[PDB]
Amino acid sequence: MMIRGIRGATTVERDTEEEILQKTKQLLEKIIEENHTKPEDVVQMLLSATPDLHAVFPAKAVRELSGWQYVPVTCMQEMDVTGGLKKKISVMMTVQTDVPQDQIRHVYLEKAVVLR
Amino acid sequence: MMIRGIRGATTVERDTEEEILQKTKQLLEKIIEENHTKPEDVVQMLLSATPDLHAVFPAKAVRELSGWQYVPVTCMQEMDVTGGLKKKISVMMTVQTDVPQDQIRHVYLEKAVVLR
Amino acid sequence: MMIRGIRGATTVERDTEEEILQKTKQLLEKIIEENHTKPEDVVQMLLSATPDLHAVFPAKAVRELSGWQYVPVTCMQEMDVTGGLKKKISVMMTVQTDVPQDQIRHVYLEKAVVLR
Repeated sequence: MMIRGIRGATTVERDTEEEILQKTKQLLEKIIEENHTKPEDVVQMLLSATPDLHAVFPAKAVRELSGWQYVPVTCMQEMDVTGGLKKKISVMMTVQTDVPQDQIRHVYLEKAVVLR
Repeated sequence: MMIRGIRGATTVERDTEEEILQKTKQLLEKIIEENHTKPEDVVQMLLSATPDLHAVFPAKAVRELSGWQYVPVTCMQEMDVTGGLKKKISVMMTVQTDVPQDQIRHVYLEKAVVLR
Repeated sequence: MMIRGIRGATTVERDTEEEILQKTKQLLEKIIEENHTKPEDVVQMLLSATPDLHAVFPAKAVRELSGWQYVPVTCMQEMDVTGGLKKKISVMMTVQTDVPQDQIRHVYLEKAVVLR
């Protein structure tokens, strides 16, 4: 019985609830489809954003997913490193899976493509 | 063998070591009793606070619990979203348990009741 | 099948990429050797720094380790408590192991020695 973390990241152009929820939602849908993740297999989820996003808690996008209301999620503030990717939201999803570490499909979207 | 995250949250009226330790302690006692959590089953713990609390590390309350000295705990700063719940402390306890996701008893106290 | 978190912490004298990468690297090498940690057993890793470090993402040190490219890592900002240890970087490594909680070797280096 193994537990694995699945990373993910994306960026928004403007700090607005609308775009934040849309792209956070898109990121999670990509992770879920790429890894075939069932909500019950998920231990917890950690969402984070750089200190320039204040419009809404990215976790709000999880409400539009099907069957994820029982997945515990908390939202943290990412480290502010001078010169780093701005307006970025990250995902650290902990899931149960027998799929090898080297095979986990981590998702990097938008301007966060320069990290993957 | 499954691992589950248990969420929790509370708020303090004033930024003081005394009230922070008291309510953080009360929150953890509620989580522990509601979920029947033994310290040895706990993988790790993540404590967080909004950027308006600076009086003390909430982790200091763990010292008054019985048999929890070996549980790894780190304290993070929560995301600052305009209009969110102020003076809030959160808990993301990762524990070992066969109890189904839909049955985990997440604890929301004080002004954090508006989230549960 | 049990999952355990291994804590760690250190401090840097100056906010520079060079010293940050060196000491973060030294910290992880100490944790890995003290606990005999294989990269494949690691679920995920959480790196954090106090709000006074901006020179680089501590995760950059992981690139010099052997066989750790598939270990998911995210970097968070630690809670700013007045009077706390400044210029500190922490580690919350989640690993698979049958070694008892009371036996896990948590690593505290540099000025972070006052915490262990």
